[PDB]
Amino acid sequence: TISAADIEGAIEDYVSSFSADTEREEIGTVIDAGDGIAHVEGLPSVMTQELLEFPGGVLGVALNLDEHSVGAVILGEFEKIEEGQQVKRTGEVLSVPVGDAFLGRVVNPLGQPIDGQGDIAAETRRALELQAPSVVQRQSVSEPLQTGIKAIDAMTPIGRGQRQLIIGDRKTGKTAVCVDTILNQREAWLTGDPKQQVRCVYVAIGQKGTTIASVKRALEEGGAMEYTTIVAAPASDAAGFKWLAPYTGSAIGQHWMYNGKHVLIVFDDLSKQADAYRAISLLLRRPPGREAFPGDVFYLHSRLLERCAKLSDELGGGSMTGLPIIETKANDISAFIPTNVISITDGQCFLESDLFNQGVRPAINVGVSVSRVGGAAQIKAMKEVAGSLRLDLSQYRELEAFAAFASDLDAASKAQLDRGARLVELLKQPQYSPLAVEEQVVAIFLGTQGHLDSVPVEDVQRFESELLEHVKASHSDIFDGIRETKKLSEEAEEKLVSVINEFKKGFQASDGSSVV
Amino acid sequence: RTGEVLSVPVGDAFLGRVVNPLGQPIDGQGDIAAETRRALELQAPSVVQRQSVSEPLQTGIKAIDAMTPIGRGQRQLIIGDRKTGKTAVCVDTILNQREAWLTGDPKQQVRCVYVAIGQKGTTIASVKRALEEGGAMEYTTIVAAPASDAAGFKWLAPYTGSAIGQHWMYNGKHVLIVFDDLSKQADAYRAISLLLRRPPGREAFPGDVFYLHSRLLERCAKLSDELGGGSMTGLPIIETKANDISAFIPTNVISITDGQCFLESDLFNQGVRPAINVGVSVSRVGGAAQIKAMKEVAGSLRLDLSQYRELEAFAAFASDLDAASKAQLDRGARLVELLKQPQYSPLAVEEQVVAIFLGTQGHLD
Amino acid sequence: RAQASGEVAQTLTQADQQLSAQGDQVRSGLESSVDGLSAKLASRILGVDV
Amino acid sequence: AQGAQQIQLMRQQLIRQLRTGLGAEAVNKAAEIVRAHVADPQAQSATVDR
Amino acid sequence: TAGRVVRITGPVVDVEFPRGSVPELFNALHAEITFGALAKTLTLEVAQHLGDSLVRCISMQPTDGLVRGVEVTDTGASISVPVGDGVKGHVFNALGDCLDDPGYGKDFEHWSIHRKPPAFSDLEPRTEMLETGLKVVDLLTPYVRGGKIALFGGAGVGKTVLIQEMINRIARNFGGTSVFAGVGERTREGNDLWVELADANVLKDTALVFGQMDEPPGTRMRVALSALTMAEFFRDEQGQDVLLFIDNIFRFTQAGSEVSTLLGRMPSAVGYQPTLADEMGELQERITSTRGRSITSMQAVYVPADDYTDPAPATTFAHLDATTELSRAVFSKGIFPAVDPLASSSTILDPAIVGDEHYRVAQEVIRILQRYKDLQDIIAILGIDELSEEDKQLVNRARRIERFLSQNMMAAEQFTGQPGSTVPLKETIEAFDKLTKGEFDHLPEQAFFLIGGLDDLAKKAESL
Amino acid sequence: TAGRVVRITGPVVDVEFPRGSVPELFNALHAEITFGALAKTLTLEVAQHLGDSLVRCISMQPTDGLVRGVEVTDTGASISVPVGDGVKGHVFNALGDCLDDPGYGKDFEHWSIHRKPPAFSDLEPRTEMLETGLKVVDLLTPYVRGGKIALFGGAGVGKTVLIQEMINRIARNFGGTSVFAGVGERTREGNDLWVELADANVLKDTALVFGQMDEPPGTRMRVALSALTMAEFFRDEQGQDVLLFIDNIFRFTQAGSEVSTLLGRMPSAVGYQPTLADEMGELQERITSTRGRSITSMQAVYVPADDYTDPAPATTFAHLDATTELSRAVFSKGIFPAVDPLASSSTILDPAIVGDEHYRVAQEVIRILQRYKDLQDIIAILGIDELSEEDKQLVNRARRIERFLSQNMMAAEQFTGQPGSTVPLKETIEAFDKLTKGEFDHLPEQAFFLIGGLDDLAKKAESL
Amino acid sequence: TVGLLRGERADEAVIDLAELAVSRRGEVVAHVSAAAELSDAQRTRLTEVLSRIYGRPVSVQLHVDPELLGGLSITVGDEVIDGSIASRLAAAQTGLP
Repeated sequence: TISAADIEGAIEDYVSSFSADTEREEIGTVIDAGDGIAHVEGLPSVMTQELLEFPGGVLGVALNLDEHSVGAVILGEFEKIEEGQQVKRTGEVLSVPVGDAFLGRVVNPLGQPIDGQGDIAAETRRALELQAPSVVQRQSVSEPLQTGIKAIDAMTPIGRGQRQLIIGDRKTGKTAVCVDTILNQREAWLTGDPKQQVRCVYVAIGQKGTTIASVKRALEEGGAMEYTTIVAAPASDAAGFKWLAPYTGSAIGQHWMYNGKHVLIVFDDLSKQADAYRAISLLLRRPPGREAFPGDVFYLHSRLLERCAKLSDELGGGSMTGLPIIETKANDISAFIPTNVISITDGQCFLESDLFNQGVRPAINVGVSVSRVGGAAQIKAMKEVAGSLRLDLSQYRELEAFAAFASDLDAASKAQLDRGARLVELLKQPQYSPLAVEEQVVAIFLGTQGHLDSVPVEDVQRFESELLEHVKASHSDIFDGIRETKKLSEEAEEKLVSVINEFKKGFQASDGSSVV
Repeated sequence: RTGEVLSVPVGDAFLGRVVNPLGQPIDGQGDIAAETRRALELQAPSVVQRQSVSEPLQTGIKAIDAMTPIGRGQRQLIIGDRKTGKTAVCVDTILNQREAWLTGDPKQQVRCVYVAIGQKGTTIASVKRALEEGGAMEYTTIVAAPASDAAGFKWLAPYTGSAIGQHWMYNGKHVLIVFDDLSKQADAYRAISLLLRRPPGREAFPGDVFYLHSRLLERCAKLSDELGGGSMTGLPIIETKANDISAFIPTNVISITDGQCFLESDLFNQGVRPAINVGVSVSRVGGAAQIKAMKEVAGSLRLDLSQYRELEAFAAFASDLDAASKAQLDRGARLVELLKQPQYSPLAVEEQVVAIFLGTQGHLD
Repeated sequence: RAQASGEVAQTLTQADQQLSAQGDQVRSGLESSVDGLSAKLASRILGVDV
Repeated sequence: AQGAQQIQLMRQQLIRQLRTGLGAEAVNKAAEIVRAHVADPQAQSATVDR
Repeated sequence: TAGRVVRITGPVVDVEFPRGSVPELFNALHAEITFGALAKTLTLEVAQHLGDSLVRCISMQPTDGLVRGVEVTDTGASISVPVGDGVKGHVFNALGDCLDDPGYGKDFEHWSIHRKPPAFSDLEPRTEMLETGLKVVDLLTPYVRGGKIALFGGAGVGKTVLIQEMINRIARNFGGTSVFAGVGERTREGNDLWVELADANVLKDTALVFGQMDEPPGTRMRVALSALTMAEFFRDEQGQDVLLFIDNIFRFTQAGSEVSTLLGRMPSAVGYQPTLADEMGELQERITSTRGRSITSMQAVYVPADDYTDPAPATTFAHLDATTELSRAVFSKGIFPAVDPLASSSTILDPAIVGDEHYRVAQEVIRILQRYKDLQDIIAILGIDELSEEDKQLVNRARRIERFLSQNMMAAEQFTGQPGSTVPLKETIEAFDKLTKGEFDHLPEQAFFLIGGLDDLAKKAESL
Repeated sequence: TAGRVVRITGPVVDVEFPRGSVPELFNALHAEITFGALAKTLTLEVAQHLGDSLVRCISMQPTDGLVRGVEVTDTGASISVPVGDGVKGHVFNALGDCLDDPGYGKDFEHWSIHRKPPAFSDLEPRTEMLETGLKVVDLLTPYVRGGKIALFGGAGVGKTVLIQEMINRIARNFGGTSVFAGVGERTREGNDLWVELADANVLKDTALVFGQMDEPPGTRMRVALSALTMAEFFRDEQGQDVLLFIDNIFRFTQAGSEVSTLLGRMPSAVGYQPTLADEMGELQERITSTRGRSITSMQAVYVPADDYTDPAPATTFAHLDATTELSRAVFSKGIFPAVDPLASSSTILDPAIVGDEHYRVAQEVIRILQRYKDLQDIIAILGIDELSEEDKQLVNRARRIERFLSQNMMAAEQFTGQPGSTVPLKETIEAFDKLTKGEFDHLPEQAFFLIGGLDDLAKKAESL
Repeated sequence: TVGLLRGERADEAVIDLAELAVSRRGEVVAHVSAAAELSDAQRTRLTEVLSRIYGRPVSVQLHVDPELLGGLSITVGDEVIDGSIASRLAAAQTGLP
């Protein structure tokens, strides 16, 4: 229950702790304001990128320091600014409060709470512009970040310290894939060891408020809100917030990373940050480069993504993994911002809308997605079982494109075409259904080892879902053997084949037929 | 300083005269008996003062009156490439009204203003001679801002044409305005605005070029009976570079106007003169501008031409085509011949209805 | 799940009435203490034992 | 378990509402005391000396 | 305390104020034009502070006849618009002045058009389907309550009839009201609409706001925010559902780009304003549902050059949840309300958000209509006798499904005198499930036109 | 007496000096940042004189926390880097600070980074063909020992794979000393390379300079000149032959763009700096093999948006002796290394240098691929079958020649798991001569992917 | 000065003249605000502290105002001391949990 003692004790603590330092400080005045930027006179002592504050309870970033005046960009409700207002120094370089107290909170880019739930019990502050760890401090990515999407974990494994670009079109499931990845971590978070206990940050830039709320609900319903913090810059706020929202997201992350925690960052979506920086630059009257973007958008997205790494054991074995999302204008992957971010990240999972409308979900374009870290982060069972699948599917796609109008063909083409159709049918799965890796390996074994070669294409997704629940109810030693050793030993593989055959010998086909 | 904002004289004495944008007589026939003076920039008729369009503006062009009807009060855009017949369509429209003007009834007598912006002087003389040959100079006023005149006159010319027109409209006359053409209007206003160091936007136009065309065109309207039931019909012309319609001025005027007669040089060369692209030109007023005898005939015409344009590829293989559509192809080919028309020969409504009857009722087959 | 969902709503509404009744007691007791605490805050602001 | 977590969330939201309502009353009363103390120039000149 | 006009350049006006009295930005200022033929009271909106107490403004009315050094009086608030039940059945300009009867509504409560969207804690955490009671809408392209719907079409495609339909639907089924935002509308079409809604006698429940094309781009930009501020009052204070039409949201984008150019801000990709996504976001995010009440929106959206990559539509189609396209090829068959079942789309149409049976039946009807659409060429060129029997049995169903999407909609009651129908969702998803299985194939096509519900099909079949 | 900071804008800093004490261009200046955890000593490079004893500088660190009015001291020389035989083995940043051992090299001979190129009298054109054991490279673009070589292409097509392949083909066995200059590539690759060169033991024979994407444009542009200063020391003072790998040299021109717009110079072309071709020229001419010594340089070049008419790619093409050009389209086919055979070129591919038996084959291959790339427009609509026999014969072997230019590179082994392959020049010439004449036409296209040599072709074709 | 204003604002002009006048006198000026005029001994103490807070002797100008109910605020150059009791009230109001 509640008690009066806690409320009285909190007020008495505030009262007793109240004092004023009476500190001497420079006050400036606003001499110009417009459209989310303002010029300040005075402030002889202001640092570059000092966080200013304005009388409306509004902050600003001192970007340009001229001989007579300081050009400050305004963060939040610039409507409340007018000429002749006094401005004062916060005394801090551009920084956010940070700490474990952010887990389970929704905050705006400044590290103010937006959920209305309460104040934030911050541990310390971190400057946004602290340099990424140098070439000597890093280590090789060597550790799996299990996403729970069969399409991804089979062909394009994500390792801790990778940056994996989720480039796609509008309305293709990019947000659904990232929420699925954040949900999948709950099976790890319930263990106490920091080594497995991945914790997550989702930063929303320019999303609809309903879409942010829907993500907050889907993560509450999954239990992910124990360990997720949401930086929200919804489409209604000023360009300065949409510009900071990735940086503050990374700064909340880095405080845990350098402590030797594992962190996941989702940027949703990093094109709308580029558009916000285009706004702020053109209002500053800097000249545009290509596609109206200012010359330095590369130095925006690289300065951001280079923070994500795995540290060396000498610096504490922590790591941060980035999933930047990019939206592609009608699938032109040669556009400016797509190619800039593809040049930074360690690989991409291109999601193609032409497949999504056919019901291939997730719509992973297996022919263009890659992981440039590759099998170094993939558990040896998955590496052995799935490592062929990628090229076999790509050559299935070109073969299907050829054979679509071939009246008859060789038996080797027809067998490959049927295998590839069954493997594409195998890889799809429904939304919010994260599969543990001990099940993903078996689901892909069914395909690659040809145990599906009896089954008609319309039965295959049913068959795979049922068989995983069969092996979950009885013969659990398959999944225990796989998980406890990360390898599919022969003495388990024979028991698996025996369960496969025993299931096929009892399988009623959806067409009313039966097979073996 | 004179003590007044830009004004032009107005009156009936402008009929059959040629004037520069300030209402000074340019033909040298003598001084103009100016009846009254109007400011160039009075308020357009507001949404309470108007009435629905419900009276035909007989163009005398089969390919217009049967498919993209113009009602007195509409703003119809004659958008085309150069040398595709835009000037000829508008001259036909003005010539056609003589059959009405010879009747004494003010409810029928359409008066006409032709506003020439940036034409060469001999082209305005050619147009004047074309209207004299037809007798239209009894009831039409030409506002001449020829290309020799400074950018200021090109910029004012559409406004003064509208200001002369509004005096007749508010007295309960019917007026037709032709602007030939608003592309050189926009180019003059861009010249003026850039010399004044105003900020340039897309295609170097100043920010307000949509507002410049809009506050011109939205002064065309049909007034309600409380204001004398007069009306003004605008035929803005514009010229499109290489048949694009995604250039700035085309896009603005297409968004402002009520209906758009696309004229295409390809159809012009293939023999379809006037070159109305009946497959893409539309009118938002629709049947409300046509007489009942025209509705009773033209109703299926757009559908027949759409089916013909679909079938056109099968003309090479017409033996193998089913007879029930072979007839549609042969009808469509005859309707396309039926819609051709020689310049300066506008047909009265009672003759074009019979022309469309021949085709649509199959007697021509 | 539907049975446990209903039981959660009964428990959440059960706490809603309990907590609101407890808070009305708590607010009464603190009105006495707040006159004492407020006098401390005035001495902190002023620097003297008002 | 999520229902019971939300019970505790409502409990904390009530404590914060009570805590902030108390704090607002403490400052409200403290402004009365300061204005009541600052009522003669002996306190002005003592404060400027402090 | 009053300011002076110091500089004039087209629609843009700079004013100087006394040092202590500089107005807050987005305040409305009033200025006078005294010349006899052009006598006006001129409303300025504050855009920027240029220093030296100079304020950059943009005019809501033409600046012609304005003289340097005239007095400017600050109003001390943003542009404000009247709100209340007595707004319904009247026509307003963006500035809240009535056009149907001048001086009407001065006594009403006034609200600032510039106000913030809902707080994060107040948004509804899941989308709810709007059961609008139209067969084609509910089945093929379900609407989202508090969502935004794009509309495509034109004259001779029933578009004004669909507007009158949706207004009647909100008034009768949900006890709400509608607002219509003429964002840069033709004055002729605005009068045709005003007379059409008066003749239908629906205007009694609709508030009209026109920002006419005749006026400078400051007004064609602010009109959408004015209409949205009336709708926000009806949602929050009266506690009604509200349906907000916008025609046409492309002209809101364009007007914004032109104001930005007049203010001399540097233009971005293809020449839009640099704030575009926030300029739009500060409108679109404000249309939403909170505390169990909702502002639904229909938005007509022009696409320049028909490319869905241009920043104007690419921005706009980020916000909206559904897309109704009207087709002249459907309207010419006599199928009303002429919603194209293949080109229209919706994003709520998922087995997680609507029942699995609804999703299955919508996928089957789409498949059947897609097959018929692929066969229509063979039918037109070669005739039905060139088909096999297995596909001709499909076309026999497709003809009937296409007819059965038509409804006797309440807007037609003016002419037909028969009342309009409102089918429940649980009826229409049975009716199309039966109809795709062919149980009604023995009926003629005339038995399905304009029919409404399945029991009505049973009546009309026995009448014929 | 010393200067003061007066203006700060991004990484660009203006400093005022006493009337007589103005520093020369490219002098290094020091400034202090004392805020807190951000505290560091700034290095500035003087880029312009603005007049009135004021100079404008580019910062080599992030300016974050610099405050106006701090004191700046002039070091009186340009940025200096340690040079010497003791440089090999270690990792350095642009300022010559060792990353592996913070104190290391402080006591070495230091050279100024800014230097004049070698005199024209000392230049001589190199012609000796380098053999790499890659089919496409050794056939169609024979590399030049002591030349300048470059790898072009859009993002995500194979720069880093092919560069580390070339490191394995050349630097693994090269007798001379290598330098590697990481300019503005991703830091994770810098660490992967630093680990790999220790595994292969090669590290003891090479110096690495880094300047990865996190670094501000001032140092990001100067890294290339830093690493080049170490390379031209090895060339001129030790007389060794040198390998100079640079990745990615487009990031140099880009950093030059960012600093230039901050310096307030007007924009050129797609908003690059003016001087672009002068700045690129000043870097490139220093990388030349003067008479009696040699510096084999391999440069990666990014191409933004695959736009091979972008000013940066277009300006750098002038400086290069062999230009391998990659392509998205060829990558999509599953060809690797995805070299475009038609765009790519080498200056030494002539009958006098490579012999007639090489040149005639290369010309026949290019003619076949050109005729295929012309027929592509019909192939895309009608398929192969429409072509006349004289063309269909050609296209059948074109598709085979194209697929056969693929190779399983030693680098890709870490991804595919297949081992790498090296084929000698003679076996390459024989295979393509047989392919063009048709001695393999009867094999299926799929047999030709990722082979290597003719016996491996046979072995693969037997399994099918 | 008013004969040659050339574009400056008159109130800032006369304030700049007062600041030039005191600078030639070898002192500086601070603006001070308080609820009541300080005693002469109090002004000598105030000058004696400001002469240790800054190098030049700081002259004073007193702008009495009942808003700063207790204490005083000092403005000099562009730096300020927020010593008013009303600022302590605003701090204690805004600081609250």
